[PDB]
Order: sequence, then structure tokens, then C-alpha cells
Amino acid sequence: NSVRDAYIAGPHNCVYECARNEYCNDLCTKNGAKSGYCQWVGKYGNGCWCIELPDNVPIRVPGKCH
Repeated sequence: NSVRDAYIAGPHNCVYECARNEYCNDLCTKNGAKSGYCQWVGKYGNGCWCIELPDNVPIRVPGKCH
């Protein structure tokens, strides 16, 4: 695919923790996503979740945040 809903990831395979939904919406959309929100409960715990994040931007995948 070219887009996917998931935890956006930063260097290196680390989710972006969050305190507000807007923080995530901003982070997600400035990276090409349709929108985003803060996930306080999810597959990887607290972290920003993006809707339709372009695939040239990293998402959290199995492994450790390093």
C-alpha cells in the first residue's frame, strides 16, 4: 500500500508519546497523514496514532525502540 493507519515512528522505531490529541494530529498531518490522535491504550501503549500516513514516513513495527 501507499498509506496506512498506525503509530508514526521516529528514530529508531520509537513511537511518539503524547499528552494531547492535537499534538498527534499536528504531528501526523504535517507528515502527510489525514489526521491523528493520542492513543493512551493500544498495541504499543501510549503513542501517536496516524490515519493514512504516507509510506515514506516510518511507523512502529515489531522490535525495540532504539
